[PDB]
Amino acid sequence: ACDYTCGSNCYSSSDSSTAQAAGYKLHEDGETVGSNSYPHKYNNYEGFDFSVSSPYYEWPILSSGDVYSGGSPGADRVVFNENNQLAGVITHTGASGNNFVECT
Ligand SMILES: Nc1nc2c(ncn2[C@@H]2O[C@H](CO)[C@@H](O)[C@H]2OP(=O)(O)O)c(=O)[nH]1
Ligand SMILES: [Ca+2]
Repeated sequence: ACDYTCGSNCYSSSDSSTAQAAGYKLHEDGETVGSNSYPHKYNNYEGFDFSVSSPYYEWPILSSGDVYSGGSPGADRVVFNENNQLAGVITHTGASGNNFVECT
C-alpha cells in the first residue's frame, strides 16, 4: 500500500523522507536546482491545514525513486518547513491549472 498516493504515483514514508532530506540540505546551503529554482517558498494559496508552522518550501518528489537534480520535476512535491518538518505531500495531478491537491 502507498503512504501517499499522488494521482497514479505511489510513495512510501522512506520516499518522502529521502526527498525531504535533499530539499532541506539545499535550502540550508542557499542553492537551487532546475528551471523553477527548487527548493522554493510554498505560499499555500490553497489554504491546506498543515499541522506544522510556516514558512513552507516545496521540493519535487519523483516517481522514479531518484532524488531531483534538475530537468522535469513532474507533478508531485514534498512540503517542508524551516525546522525540517514534513507538512505534507502535494500534487498538480487532478488539480486544474497550476493548483495543488493533497496526496491521499
Ligand atoms: N498553486 C501554488 N503555486 C505556488 C504556491 N507557492 C508558490 N507557488 C508558485 O506560484 C506559481 C503559480 O502557481 C508557480 O510558479 C508555483 O510554483 P511551482 O509551480 O514550482 O509549484 C502555492 O502555495 N500554490
Ligand atoms: Ca518508492
